[PDB]
Amino acid sequence: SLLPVPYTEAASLSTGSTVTIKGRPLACFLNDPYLQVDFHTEMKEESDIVFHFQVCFGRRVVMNSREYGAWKQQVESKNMPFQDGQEFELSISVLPDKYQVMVNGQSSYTFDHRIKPEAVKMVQVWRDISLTKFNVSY
Amino acid sequence: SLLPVPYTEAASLSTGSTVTIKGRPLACFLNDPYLQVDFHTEMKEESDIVFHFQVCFGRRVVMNSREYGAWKQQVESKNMPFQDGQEFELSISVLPDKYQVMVNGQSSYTFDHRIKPEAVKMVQVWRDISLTKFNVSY
Repeated sequence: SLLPVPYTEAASLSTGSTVTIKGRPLACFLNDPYLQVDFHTEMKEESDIVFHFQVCFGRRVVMNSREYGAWKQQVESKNMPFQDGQEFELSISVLPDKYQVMVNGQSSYTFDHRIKPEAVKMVQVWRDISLTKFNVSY
Repeated sequence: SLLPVPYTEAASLSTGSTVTIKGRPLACFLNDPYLQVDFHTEMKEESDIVFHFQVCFGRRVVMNSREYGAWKQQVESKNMPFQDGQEFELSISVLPDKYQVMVNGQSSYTFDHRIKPEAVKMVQVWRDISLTKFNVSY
Protein backbone atom coordinates (compact mmCIF):
# COMPACT_ATOMS: atom_id res chain seq x y z
CA SER A 1 0.00 0.00 0.00
CA LEU A 2 1.13 3.54 0.73
CA LEU A 3 4.18 2.95 3.00
CA PRO A 4 7.27 1.07 1.76
CA VAL A 5 7.77 -2.46 3.09
CA PRO A 6 10.27 -3.32 4.58
CA TYR A 7 9.60 -0.19 6.59
CA THR A 8 12.36 1.28 8.76
CA GLU A 9 12.03 4.29 11.07
CA ALA A 10 14.37 5.71 13.68
CA ALA A 11 12.67 5.62 17.06
CA SER A 12 13.06 6.27 20.77
CA LEU A 13 10.92 4.47 23.33
CA SER A 14 10.28 4.74 27.04
CA THR A 15 7.49 3.87 29.47
CA GLY A 16 4.33 5.33 27.95
CA SER A 17 5.43 5.12 24.31
CA THR A 18 3.11 3.42 21.84
CA VAL A 19 3.93 2.08 18.36
CA THR A 20 0.81 1.89 16.19
CA ILE A 21 0.77 -0.01 12.90
CA LYS A 22 -2.09 -0.37 10.41
CA GLY A 23 -1.72 -2.88 7.62
CA ARG A 24 -3.07 -5.90 5.79
CA PRO A 25 -1.60 -9.33 4.96
CA LEU A 26 -0.58 -9.79 1.32
CA ALA A 27 -1.98 -13.32 1.18
CA CYS A 28 -4.84 -15.38 2.54
CA PHE A 29 -4.11 -17.19 5.79
CA LEU A 30 -3.99 -20.57 4.00
CA ASN A 31 -0.72 -19.34 2.44
CA ASP A 32 0.81 -18.64 5.90
CA PRO A 33 1.88 -15.00 5.38
CA TYR A 34 4.12 -13.47 8.04
CA LEU A 35 4.29 -10.12 9.79
CA GLN A 36 7.40 -9.07 11.68
CA VAL A 37 8.08 -6.06 13.90
CA ASP A 38 11.58 -5.66 15.33
CA PHE A 39 12.76 -3.02 17.82
CA HIS A 40 16.49 -2.61 17.03
CA THR A 41 19.38 -1.15 19.00
CA GLU A 42 20.87 0.57 15.93
CA MET A 43 19.72 1.72 12.49
CA LYS A 44 21.55 -1.22 10.89
CA GLU A 45 19.31 -4.20 10.07
CA GLU A 46 21.85 -6.64 11.54
CA SER A 47 21.86 -4.87 14.91
CA ASP A 48 20.53 -6.46 18.08
CA ILE A 49 16.78 -6.74 18.61
CA VAL A 50 15.29 -5.72 21.95
CA PHE A 51 11.85 -7.01 20.96
CA HIS A 52 11.13 -9.34 18.05
CA PHE A 53 7.44 -9.93 17.23
CA GLN A 54 6.62 -12.36 14.42
CA VAL A 55 3.10 -13.39 13.39
CA CYS A 56 2.48 -16.37 11.17
CA PHE A 57 -1.11 -15.44 10.34
CA GLY A 58 -3.50 -18.22 11.25
CA ARG A 59 -0.81 -20.24 13.06
CA ARG A 60 1.08 -18.62 15.95
CA VAL A 61 3.10 -15.68 17.22
CA VAL A 62 6.73 -15.95 18.28
CA MET A 63 8.56 -13.36 20.33
CA ASN A 64 12.23 -13.12 21.20
CA SER A 65 15.25 -10.87 21.49
CA ARG A 66 18.52 -11.01 19.56
CA GLU A 67 21.46 -10.14 21.79
CA TYR A 68 25.07 -9.85 20.58
CA GLY A 69 23.91 -11.46 17.36
CA ALA A 70 22.25 -14.52 18.93
CA TRP A 71 18.56 -15.32 19.29
CA LYS A 72 17.62 -15.83 22.94
CA GLN A 73 14.69 -17.67 24.57
CA GLN A 74 11.80 -17.94 22.13
CA VAL A 75 8.29 -17.34 23.49
CA GLU A 76 5.32 -18.71 21.56
CA SER A 77 1.60 -17.93 21.60
CA LYS A 78 -1.27 -19.54 19.70
CA ASN A 79 -3.50 -16.51 20.29
CA MET A 80 -4.69 -15.37 16.84
CA PRO A 81 -6.99 -12.33 16.91
CA PHE A 82 -6.02 -11.42 13.34
CA GLN A 83 -8.80 -12.12 10.83
CA ASP A 84 -8.26 -13.74 7.42
CA GLY A 85 -8.22 -11.18 4.61
CA GLN A 86 -8.73 -8.19 6.90
CA GLU A 87 -6.87 -4.99 7.68
CA PHE A 88 -5.50 -5.00 11.22
CA GLU A 89 -4.48 -2.33 13.71
CA LEU A 90 -1.55 -3.31 15.91
CA SER A 91 -0.53 -1.31 18.98
CA ILE A 92 2.63 -1.98 21.01
CA SER A 93 2.69 -0.12 24.31
CA VAL A 94 5.77 0.25 26.50
CA LEU A 95 4.80 -0.53 30.10
CA PRO A 96 7.20 -0.35 33.05
CA ASP A 97 7.89 -4.09 32.98
CA LYS A 98 6.78 -5.30 29.55
CA TYR A 99 5.50 -4.56 26.08
CA GLN A 100 1.77 -4.95 25.63
CA VAL A 101 0.50 -5.79 22.13
CA MET A 102 -3.09 -4.87 21.27
CA VAL A 103 -4.68 -6.19 18.08
CA ASN A 104 -7.80 -4.38 16.89
CA GLY A 105 -8.21 -2.94 20.39
CA GLN A 106 -7.83 -6.23 22.28
CA SER A 107 -4.90 -7.08 24.54
CA SER A 108 -3.31 -10.06 22.82
CA TYR A 109 0.38 -10.54 23.76
CA THR A 110 2.87 -9.34 26.36
CA PHE A 111 6.66 -9.59 26.55
CA ASP A 112 8.71 -8.74 29.64
CA HIS A 113 11.60 -6.35 29.07
CA ARG A 114 14.91 -8.15 28.68
CA ILE A 115 16.71 -4.91 27.82
CA LYS A 116 15.64 -1.39 28.72
CA PRO A 117 13.38 0.09 26.00
CA GLU A 118 15.70 3.11 26.01
CA ALA A 119 18.16 0.92 24.06
CA VAL A 120 15.86 1.02 21.01
CA LYS A 121 16.95 3.26 18.14
CA MET A 122 14.99 1.84 15.21
CA VAL A 123 11.80 -0.06 14.40
CA GLN A 124 11.48 -2.27 11.32
CA VAL A 125 8.15 -3.63 10.03
CA TRP A 126 8.43 -6.24 7.30
CA ARG A 127 7.41 -9.60 5.74
CA ASP A 128 4.14 -10.23 3.94
CA ILE A 129 2.03 -7.15 4.61
CA SER A 130 1.06 -3.85 3.13
CA LEU A 131 1.30 -0.92 5.52
CA THR A 132 -0.85 2.21 5.58
CA LYS A 133 0.03 3.72 8.98
CA PHE A 134 3.03 3.73 11.29
CA ASN A 135 3.28 6.01 14.31
CA VAL A 136 5.43 6.30 17.44
CA SER A 137 4.17 8.50 20.24
CA TYR A 138 6.73 10.90 21.68
CA SER B 1 13.37 -4.22 -7.78
CA LEU B 2 11.81 -4.14 -11.23
CA LEU B 3 9.16 -6.92 -10.97
CA PRO B 4 6.27 -6.72 -8.47
CA VAL B 5 6.48 -9.01 -5.44
CA PRO B 6 4.32 -11.04 -4.77
CA TYR B 7 4.73 -12.00 -8.40
CA THR B 8 2.04 -14.09 -10.11
CA GLU B 9 2.17 -15.42 -13.67
CA ALA B 10 -0.04 -17.88 -15.51
CA ALA B 11 2.03 -20.86 -16.59
CA SER B 12 1.96 -24.27 -18.23
CA LEU B 13 4.63 -26.86 -17.50
CA SER B 14 5.64 -30.22 -18.90
CA THR B 15 8.79 -32.34 -19.08
CA GLY B 16 11.49 -30.02 -20.40
CA SER B 17 10.03 -26.79 -19.03
CA THR B 18 12.28 -24.54 -16.96
CA VAL B 19 11.29 -21.72 -14.59
CA THR B 20 14.13 -19.23 -14.14
CA ILE B 21 14.09 -16.61 -11.40
CA LYS B 22 16.67 -13.91 -10.66
CA GLY B 23 16.37 -11.98 -7.43
CA ARG B 24 17.94 -10.86 -4.18
CA PRO B 25 16.92 -11.21 -0.51
CA LEU B 26 15.59 -8.03 1.08
CA ALA B 27 17.48 -8.64 4.32
CA CYS B 28 20.76 -10.05 5.57
CA PHE B 29 20.68 -13.74 6.43
CA LEU B 30 20.87 -12.97 10.17
CA ASN B 31 17.30 -11.65 9.83
CA ASP B 32 16.08 -14.98 8.34
CA PRO B 33 14.42 -13.67 5.15
CA TYR B 34 12.29 -16.13 3.18
CA LEU B 35 11.82 -16.91 -0.49
CA GLN B 36 8.82 -18.90 -1.67
CA VAL B 37 7.95 -20.31 -5.09
CA ASP B 38 4.61 -22.08 -5.49
CA PHE B 39 3.33 -23.93 -8.58
CA HIS B 40 -0.48 -23.63 -8.32
CA THR B 41 -3.32 -25.55 -9.95
CA GLU B 42 -5.39 -22.39 -10.53
CA MET B 43 -4.82 -18.64 -10.76
CA LYS B 44 -6.36 -18.19 -7.30
CA GLU B 45 -3.80 -17.87 -4.48
CA GLU B 46 -5.76 -20.31 -2.30
CA SER B 47 -5.65 -23.04 -4.95
CA ASP B 48 -3.74 -26.28 -4.50
CA ILE B 49 0.04 -26.29 -4.81
CA VAL B 50 1.73 -28.96 -6.92
CA PHE B 51 5.19 -27.84 -5.80
CA HIS B 52 5.93 -25.60 -2.82
CA PHE B 53 9.54 -24.42 -2.45
CA GLN B 54 10.40 -22.28 0.58
CA VAL B 55 13.89 -21.04 1.45
CA CYS B 56 14.70 -19.63 4.86
CA PHE B 57 17.98 -18.05 3.80
CA GLY B 58 20.87 -19.30 5.91
CA ARG B 59 18.73 -21.98 7.62
CA ARG B 60 16.96 -24.58 5.46
CA VAL B 61 14.67 -25.29 2.53
CA VAL B 62 11.27 -26.93 2.90
CA MET B 63 9.32 -28.46 0.05
CA ASN B 64 5.78 -29.78 -0.01
CA SER B 65 2.50 -29.91 -1.90
CA ARG B 66 -0.90 -28.61 -0.83
CA GLU B 67 -3.68 -30.95 -1.96
CA TYR B 68 -7.40 -30.26 -1.48
CA GLY B 69 -6.39 -27.46 0.84
CA ALA B 70 -4.11 -29.52 3.12
CA TRP B 71 -0.33 -29.52 3.35
CA LYS B 72 1.09 -32.98 2.68
CA GLN B 73 4.43 -34.59 3.62
CA GLN B 74 7.04 -31.90 4.26
CA VAL B 75 10.54 -32.50 2.89
CA GLU B 76 13.45 -30.58 4.41
CA SER B 77 16.99 -29.84 3.23
CA LYS B 78 19.83 -28.04 4.99
CA ASN B 79 21.63 -27.44 1.68
CA MET B 80 22.23 -23.67 1.46
CA PRO B 81 24.03 -22.56 -1.72
CA PHE B 82 22.54 -19.07 -1.45
CA GLN B 83 25.08 -16.45 -0.37
CA ASP B 84 24.42 -13.73 2.21
CA GLY B 85 23.66 -10.37 0.59
CA GLN B 86 23.97 -11.67 -2.97
CA GLU B 87 21.75 -11.83 -6.02
CA PHE B 88 20.81 -15.41 -6.88
CA GLU B 89 19.68 -17.20 -10.02
CA LEU B 90 17.21 -20.01 -9.38
CA SER B 91 16.26 -22.54 -12.06
CA ILE B 92 13.49 -25.13 -11.64
CA SER B 93 13.52 -27.78 -14.36
CA VAL B 94 10.68 -30.23 -14.99
CA LEU B 95 12.17 -33.72 -15.39
CA PRO B 96 10.12 -36.84 -16.14
CA ASP B 97 10.01 -37.88 -12.49
CA LYS B 98 10.89 -34.78 -10.47
CA TYR B 99 11.63 -31.09 -10.33
CA GLN B 100 15.31 -30.19 -10.25
CA VAL B 101 16.28 -26.91 -8.59
CA MET B 102 19.56 -25.29 -9.62
CA VAL B 103 20.97 -22.37 -7.63
CA ASN B 104 23.62 -20.28 -9.37
CA GLY B 105 24.20 -23.15 -11.79
CA GLN B 106 24.54 -25.90 -9.16
CA SER B 107 22.05 -28.72 -8.67
CA SER B 108 20.75 -28.14 -5.16
CA TYR B 109 17.31 -29.72 -4.56
CA THR B 110 14.98 -32.25 -6.16
CA PHE B 111 11.32 -33.07 -5.54
CA ASP B 112 9.53 -36.09 -7.01
CA HIS B 113 6.26 -35.34 -8.79
CA ARG B 114 3.24 -35.96 -6.59
CA ILE B 115 0.88 -34.55 -9.21
CA LYS B 116 1.50 -34.29 -12.95
CA PRO B 117 3.19 -30.96 -13.82
CA GLU B 118 0.45 -30.51 -16.43
CA ALA B 119 -1.85 -29.61 -13.51
CA VAL B 120 0.04 -26.34 -12.99
CA LYS B 121 -1.69 -23.17 -14.17
CA MET B 122 0.11 -20.47 -12.20
CA VAL B 123 3.44 -19.73 -10.52
CA GLN B 124 3.74 -17.34 -7.57
CA VAL B 125 7.06 -15.98 -6.28
CA TRP B 126 6.88 -14.14 -2.98
CA ARG B 127 8.21 -13.40 0.54
CA ASP B 128 11.31 -11.36 1.29
CA ILE B 129 12.99 -10.85 -2.08
CA SER B 130 13.28 -8.40 -4.89
CA LEU B 131 12.86 -9.92 -8.34
CA THR B 132 14.51 -8.81 -11.58
CA LYS B 133 13.80 -11.76 -13.90
CA PHE B 134 11.11 -14.41 -14.23
CA ASN B 135 10.87 -16.71 -17.24
CA VAL B 136 9.07 -19.93 -18.17
CA SER B 137 10.29 -21.81 -21.21
CA TYR B 138 7.58 -22.92 -23.62
